Amino acid sequence: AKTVTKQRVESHFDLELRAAVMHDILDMMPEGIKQNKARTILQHLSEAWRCWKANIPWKVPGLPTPIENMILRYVKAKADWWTNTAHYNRERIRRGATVDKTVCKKNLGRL
Amino acid sequence: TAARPTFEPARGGRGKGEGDLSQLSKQYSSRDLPSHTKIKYRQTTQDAPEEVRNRDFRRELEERERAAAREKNRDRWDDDVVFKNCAKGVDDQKKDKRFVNDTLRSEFHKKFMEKYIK
Amino acid sequence: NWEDADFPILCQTCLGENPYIRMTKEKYGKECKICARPFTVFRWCPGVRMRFKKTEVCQTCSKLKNVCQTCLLDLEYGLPIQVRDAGLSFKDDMPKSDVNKEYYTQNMEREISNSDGTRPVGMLGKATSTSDMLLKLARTTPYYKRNRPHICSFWVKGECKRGEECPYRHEKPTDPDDPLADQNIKDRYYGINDPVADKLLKRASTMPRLDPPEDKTITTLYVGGLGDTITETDLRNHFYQFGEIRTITVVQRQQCAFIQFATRQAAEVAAEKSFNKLIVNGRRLNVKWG
RNA sequence: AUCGCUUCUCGGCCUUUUGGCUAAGAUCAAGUGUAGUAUCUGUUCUUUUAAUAUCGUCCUCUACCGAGGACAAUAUUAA
RNA sequence: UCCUUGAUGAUGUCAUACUUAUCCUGUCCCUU
RNA sequence: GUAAGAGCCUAGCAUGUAGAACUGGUUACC
RNA sequence: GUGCUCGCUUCGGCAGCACAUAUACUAAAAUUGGAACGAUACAGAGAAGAUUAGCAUGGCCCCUGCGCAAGGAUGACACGCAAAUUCGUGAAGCGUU
Ligand SMILES: [Mg+2]
Ligand SMILES: [Mg+2]
Ligand SMILES: [Mg+2]
Ligand SMILES: [Zn+2]
Ligand SMILES: [Zn+2]
Ligand SMILES: [Zn+2]
Repeated sequence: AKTVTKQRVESHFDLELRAAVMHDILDMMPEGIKQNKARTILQHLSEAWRCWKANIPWKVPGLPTPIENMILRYVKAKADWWTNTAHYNRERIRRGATVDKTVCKKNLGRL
Repeated sequence: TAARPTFEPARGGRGKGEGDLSQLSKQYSSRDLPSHTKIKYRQTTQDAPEEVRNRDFRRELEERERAAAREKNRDRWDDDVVFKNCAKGVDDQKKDKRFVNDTLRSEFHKKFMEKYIK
Repeated sequence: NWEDADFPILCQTCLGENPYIRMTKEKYGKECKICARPFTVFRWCPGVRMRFKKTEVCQTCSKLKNVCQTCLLDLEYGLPIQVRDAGLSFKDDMPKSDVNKEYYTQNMEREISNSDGTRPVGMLGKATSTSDMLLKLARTTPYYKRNRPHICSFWVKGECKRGEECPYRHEKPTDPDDPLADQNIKDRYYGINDPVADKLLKRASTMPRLDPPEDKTITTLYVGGLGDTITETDLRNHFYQFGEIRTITVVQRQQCAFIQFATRQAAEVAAEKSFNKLIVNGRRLNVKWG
């Protein structure tokens, strides 16, 4: 049972975020839904995250408000994780602590 | 294709300790050596369940609540210059008391972006 | 999985003629010859001039097929697996290809461990219906000639430097120009083309059996070997089982008894049940048609 | 009007369809010359000398066999 | 009843034209 | 333009097994 | 085998008693199968033009490593004529009760 060490961290976070969204949309759909359409909502969530990072205002013209609110909720959660990781690595790069070179490039790109 | 999501996890019950100890292997990690082989228990002064059982928690909780509220209560030449005093009554305008649930409009983030970009 | 069981599943002509047996238990000694998952090896000496036999297959591979773990013959009748499956049905269908074999093994072992641990798991309901021809060629006395040391392969080349101290036999090996000498382990286990089973079923084909009426509807029974120490009022009681019994002609000068029943079916039956089997008044009662 | 077959139009199913993540993961550029491969077009086989290399007999060694030496022409190419 | 076996040469090869796991580049012209 | 089969294509490491089956039958009435 | 026997009774034999009490995966084998790179031809490395860092995910895929480290081409594979329950309109032509 492999450990999430240092190079699995973002892939494990984005692995678990998808699972939480899957459980929420399986609980959120009412009783007579065809139980398809999970992949499309996951793509809407990935596109909403890209539009958050690009500072593009994200609005789908027809979309149910529980799905739209849930996507906004999880996009705010990934925003918080992204931003707090950026603050932490910037304080580390400022003090001179042991940092990777890739985390310096990633941190510049986030800042 | 190659790049694909999951849509189902890997199930447990088929490796190293799951049903027959994976048929009794002779392989063991360095994290699986004996370590902390003695459970520490709560002593009589700490919070042992003999002492927790007879205690009335509501009276002590109300007393500590009262003491905390009481502590918080007892704690609390060139006159010709073209611009006059611009800050008259600005008594520091307590932004540092506010806490905002927004990582872009927080006070810590505004201090961050003020510090780290010139 | 492993196996890890106590006291193997043995017959009596492999376990020796001594009531006092020493055996050793090795915990995960060998692998199964069929299952290839390792088991507990039990090893004993049968007698005095015997071979030190040991168990060859798991407890599970003997639970599935009701055999002894070293000779792979039946526990109850003592015949090969192909003969007993010939005198019964064959609905086990254990897979022989690899991954299917281990998958079926895992699942049937789960079914065993989800039970008491005493019965043949699938062979029980078909083991209720028994007493076919296999009871009429089952070996009565133990065949202690299996428990016998191998031919000394230094003596075959005439170089046995141990001589009289060699525990291996100085006698003839069997001619390989013989169907009886191929004998795979798995062929003997799965009931496929076992030549011992071929000879036993051939012996079986020859054997006496109840036969059909010469002409239609005839329920006439020609009974030979009556004897004059019996009475015809008991026959009826031992016969009524079948149905209302038709004609009952009696002749004590030839000691032959003719019988008649309502249906020919019942007469065939009485042959079947009756032929080469029935004895009453401690005296064999022989039957024929016409 | 009803039942059946055949044109013709249209509605609903058509997530049966975009199968992750990171610093939009990153970057953003060419010409000439040779060599190799493939395709197309045109036309060929079978029935003396120079250079290089190396079975018989004899001799010696060691246990009929093996090794070493010498000797007797042979093969290729061109007119 | 066309005949009716124990099997050591056959189709090629060469030349020209069009696109690389090689080959060499860090590189420029032209008029008022 | 190097481990990726596939196959080949030749190998090599485990095994010291289990097992040998042969026996037979009578006939009679108006 | 050894010792003791107020054993016959000689130093020969025999008798009695005592102690001593079950090795061996039984082969110097016969067999039986699956297997060593690696050579032989072929074969050529993911991300919607090209050149490319990678991190994962899943399990009848493994290799190196003591590794719950990290590598193995992002280790390989994954590339799918991606069809799962259950239908109706309108006129138009033809035959029919
Ligand atoms: Mg890796
Ligand atoms: Mg790469
Ligand atoms: Mg991988
Ligand atoms: Zn077994
Ligand atoms: Zn047995
Ligand atoms: Zn011998």
